Amino acid sequence: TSVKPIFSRDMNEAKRRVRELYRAWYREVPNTVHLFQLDISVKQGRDKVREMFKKNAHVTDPRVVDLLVIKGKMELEETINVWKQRTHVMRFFHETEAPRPKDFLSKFYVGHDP
Amino acid sequence: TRPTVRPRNDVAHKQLSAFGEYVAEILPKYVQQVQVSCFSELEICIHPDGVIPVLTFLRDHSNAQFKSLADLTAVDIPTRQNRFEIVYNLLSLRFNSRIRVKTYTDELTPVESSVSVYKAANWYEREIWDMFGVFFANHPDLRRILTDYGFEGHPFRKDFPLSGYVELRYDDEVKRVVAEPVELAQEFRKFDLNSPWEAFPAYRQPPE
Amino acid sequence: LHHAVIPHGKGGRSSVSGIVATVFGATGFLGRYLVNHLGRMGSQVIVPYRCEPYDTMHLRPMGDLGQIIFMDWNGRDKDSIRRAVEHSNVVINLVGREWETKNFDFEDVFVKIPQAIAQVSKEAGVEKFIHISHLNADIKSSSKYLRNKAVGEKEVRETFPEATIIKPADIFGREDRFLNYFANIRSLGKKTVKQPVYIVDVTKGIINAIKDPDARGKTFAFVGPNRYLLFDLVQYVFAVAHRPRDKVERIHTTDRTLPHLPGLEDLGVQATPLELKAIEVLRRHRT
Amino acid sequence: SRGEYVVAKLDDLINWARRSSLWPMTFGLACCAVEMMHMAAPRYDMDRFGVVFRASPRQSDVMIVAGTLTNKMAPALRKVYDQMPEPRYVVSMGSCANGGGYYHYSYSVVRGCDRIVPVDIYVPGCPPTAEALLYGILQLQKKIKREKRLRIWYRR
Amino acid sequence: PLTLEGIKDRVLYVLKLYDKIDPEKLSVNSHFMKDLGLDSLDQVEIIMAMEDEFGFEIPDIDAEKLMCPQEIVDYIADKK
Amino acid sequence: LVSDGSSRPYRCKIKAPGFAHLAGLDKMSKGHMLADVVAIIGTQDIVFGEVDR
Amino acid sequence: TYKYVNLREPSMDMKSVTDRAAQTLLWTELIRGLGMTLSYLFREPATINYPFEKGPLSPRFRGEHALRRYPSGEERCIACKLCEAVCPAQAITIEAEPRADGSRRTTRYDIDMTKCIYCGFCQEACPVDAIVEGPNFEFSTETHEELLYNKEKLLNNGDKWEAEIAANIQADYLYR
Ligand SMILES: NC(=O)C1=CN([C@@H]2O[C@H](COP(=O)(O)OP(=O)(O)OC[C@H]3O[C@@H](n4cnc5c(N)ncnc54)[C@H](OP(=O)(O)O)[C@@H]3O)[C@@H](O)[C@H]2O)C=CC1
Ligand code: SF4
Ligand code: SF4
Ligand code: SF4
Repeated sequence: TSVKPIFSRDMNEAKRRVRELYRAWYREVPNTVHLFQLDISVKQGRDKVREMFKKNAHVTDPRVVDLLVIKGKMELEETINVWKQRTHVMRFFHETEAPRPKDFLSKFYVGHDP
Repeated sequence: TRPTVRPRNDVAHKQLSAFGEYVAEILPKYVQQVQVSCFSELEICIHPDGVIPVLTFLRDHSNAQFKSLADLTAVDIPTRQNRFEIVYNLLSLRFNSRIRVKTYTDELTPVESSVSVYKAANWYEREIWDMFGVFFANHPDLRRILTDYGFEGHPFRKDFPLSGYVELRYDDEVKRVVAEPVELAQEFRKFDLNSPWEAFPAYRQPPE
Repeated sequence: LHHAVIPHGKGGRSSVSGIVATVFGATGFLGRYLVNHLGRMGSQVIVPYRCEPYDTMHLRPMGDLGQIIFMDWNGRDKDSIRRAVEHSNVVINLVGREWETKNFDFEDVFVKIPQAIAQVSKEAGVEKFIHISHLNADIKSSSKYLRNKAVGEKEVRETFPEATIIKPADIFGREDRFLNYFANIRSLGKKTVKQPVYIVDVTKGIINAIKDPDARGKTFAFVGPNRYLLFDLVQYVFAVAHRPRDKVERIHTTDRTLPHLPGLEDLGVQATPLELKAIEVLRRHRT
Repeated sequence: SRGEYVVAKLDDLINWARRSSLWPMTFGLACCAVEMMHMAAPRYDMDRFGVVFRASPRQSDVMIVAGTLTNKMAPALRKVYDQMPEPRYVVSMGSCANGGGYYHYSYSVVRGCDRIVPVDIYVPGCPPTAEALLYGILQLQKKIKREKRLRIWYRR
Repeated sequence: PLTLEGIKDRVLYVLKLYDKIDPEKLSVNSHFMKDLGLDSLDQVEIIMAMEDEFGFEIPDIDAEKLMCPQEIVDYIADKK
Repeated sequence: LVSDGSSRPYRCKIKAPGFAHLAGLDKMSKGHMLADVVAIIGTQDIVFGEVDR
Repeated sequence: TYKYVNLREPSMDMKSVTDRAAQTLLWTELIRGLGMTLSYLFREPATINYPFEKGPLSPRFRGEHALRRYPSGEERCIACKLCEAVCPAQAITIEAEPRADGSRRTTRYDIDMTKCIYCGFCQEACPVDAIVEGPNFEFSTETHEELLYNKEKLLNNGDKWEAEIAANIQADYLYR
């Protein structure tokens, strides 16, 4: 079984590149929220960024981690330019409900969603 | 058999057969299939390591010039472990012939980014990266072109369905356009047209 | 009840939701946001207008294909109103110009309009009728506005008694009146304590109360989260906006809470503060 | 009632003044733009109706949304729609634009331009023939003939 | 005016200025990662926060090797 | 064309001359000005539908 | 075979070079262009007065989506679903039932005017020529509700005229 990985040797370089990518996203947020004339506090945006990071913490396969790093770098480039507009940046957020909780009885009233 | 059925030339078939046998003999390191169809268009099926050496051979050598570069696509075939098929298409300015360099590849391991010898392959490789996710190491710029920026999913796969997962609408709540999970107005009905009864007896695969 | 009034599946974009709402008004501010949130819910809205169809045209594509429907009404005849409320699940009453006209006073819109529509409604058999009112509209002085609204409050309370009489405080938003007058200044300085409530929590409360039964009969009042001085709020407006008689009396008149009637907490909706949405809406200053 | 008489006559004059020229902007994404340029052709005129084809968005009376609206297109389309004077009218031309059309079941495509801007005049077709589009602009003019704005303002 | 103790005091009040740390609880052997219940996410937050505070860029491997308040102070005392 | 033994094509793809002509725009317009760039967009025939594939 | 261009030189003879200098300093072929454009000015322009003169067409235009019916007879459609099987945007919607008589018929025959690309495949696919692409192209509809045809709208639209449709088919039932 021969598999050629992207960048990784163990998850140490994975941790290193993802913490540098998070540093880049931290210094990416205030410039963009000032540039696009947005309407959201910096605390909420940074907490949703780190929540999106903490969503996919369950991955140990290093090639998948490399491909996540490359995707995040792509969208950090495309938001550090002015290539993406106000619509996509708000589309990362969810301010328009979408109210659906995970209760059993709530899904039993508005039914057929098991 | 002669009226309204297109006749062929066995001469071009013999020429392409001898030429493909020649190329298969003189680059043994990566040749796996050299197949010739009925209407004489050559196909060469290649391991994903000899991309740069085989294309540097096939651009030159004064026996197969083939300067003209065309399509690149990686036809999404499941029931395989190497799913995607990178299809180079080459046309000879000097000899008027078409060869299809089909190299095989999997989901995550890169083939070696043919833009080094083919200046037409740049946006082709960027398109394949955007629509599939076939990574291209040693490439100048990989971006998303022919998709939306905030959209992801690599949609020309078979795992991506017909309708997108997201769907835009304007709303006056936040005074802008937002994306929502898809709410179709109709079904996109699915006609089970795959009729039985074996319309081609020659292409029967051996069953188990 | 018949089918195609029961809810169906998820929400949004012609998913058949519960209520069929006849709305009076909806060309103004709060009714437009209310039609917006019912279109997000996916509810059929029957709205009559009286004006040019261009206004209902630029608020037309809020719904999905053919969900909301447009017709005509007038402030004189019961026939057109009754034809508009022939078949309705719920009905809401929102109307009122904040200055007297040639043909209408503060009297007889707030008085005469809920009389005829409540007459044809109670003869029609509608349910969950929601009537808006301004907060602290009394029999007391200083406003033909507030006293005619108090007369209309007594009318809607007396005839058809199980109406949700609802009242917010003076709401602010994208097309506010009093924050616009704060922008359209010059000046004068007085004192009044005041709580502002943002518009989307109000209309979320209205749609939740109209879609949630057993919460009927009780009048409701919406509360601003800050409740401080008007002049400090004017200083806040000029600070965030970078630059240094009926409406001004009706904002200096009265702003209090009432411990009698229940508000936000019996509905379960988060309150958005003044500061966040005010920073969101205070655009259009110098650069 | 000469007050009402002056109101009706002045409303007729101002609305005829509106519907007289009506210079549009040609937004024109796909091949419906080619058919609009073919009703710009010397056979089917636009000079006769005071209709001047003009790329200026700042002075656009009506706007002919034609072509195929996409998700990448839509915020830029409504930004074009915003910097526009408030007396404005919309002609949705093309099966693609007035309800999704041949690309209705797809991704990246808004299901018709109803979900972005309001639509006064739908004109279907693929392409809507230049003759038929010119008929649609005539029925737009008759909609302008029935608007009663000054009547509503006087008896308001 | 650039000693070890002034740098430690300014590191001390910016550790006070960070929000999620509860309480500060400074020590030369603190190890705020596991003894105080913090994440490596919060580790790289604090590291590039010090970078945002008072100077040099602090690259990735040296950002990994700290994990500790006084070791940060000594690494700055090495680098500055 | 890529065809399964079928009445449905498995994968079609289109080589577009508009896409191929738009591909070299930097090297065609490295040394000119913006009206000349509009003339460059003109002098290679464009439809912007076929460039999409 | 090839016939290429731009292979010459500016002639070094005195007459040709002073003619190029005369065009340079005397603005000649610009005025020649003015003369050609004034020659098109003095033509009569080819316009049509639109509401009175309608532009010419063919007997095989594809317009209205009308229906036909039998001579003093019932509805021509059988609901054999060929048009919905071929409809390349699936705008046809057929739900069929038989009536109390016994001949098979419909319940719901809907054309979406939004999705209709106007191919002609439902005309060519109809075995009894029930649906016919109509002659007139004036829809111009102010509301999006009104652009979704019902079967009764199609029957009224096929009973507002057949004589046009019958004349076009009776002229050109021999090509197709
Ligand atoms: N801070 C605030 O503004 C608060 C307001 N309210 C109440 O909320 C309601 C809505 O407020 P708002 O949107 O700002 O004001 P609007 O004037 O815009 O809303 C009233 C609506 O009814 C219509 N209407 C009013 N009078 C007549 C009439 N005589 N004949 C026909 N139609 C009439 C209006 O115009 P059109 O005819 O063109 O449709 C509009 O559609 C009002 O009743 C107000 O008292 C309550 C609490 C706080
Ligand atoms: S409706 Fe037809 S002509 Fe118009 S943009 Fe769509 S495909 Fe082109
Ligand atoms: S093909 Fe003709 S007969 Fe058959 S269902 Fe369609 S319209 Fe009716
Ligand atoms: S012409 Fe219209 S109804 Fe007929 S097959 Fe084509 S899209 Fe369907």
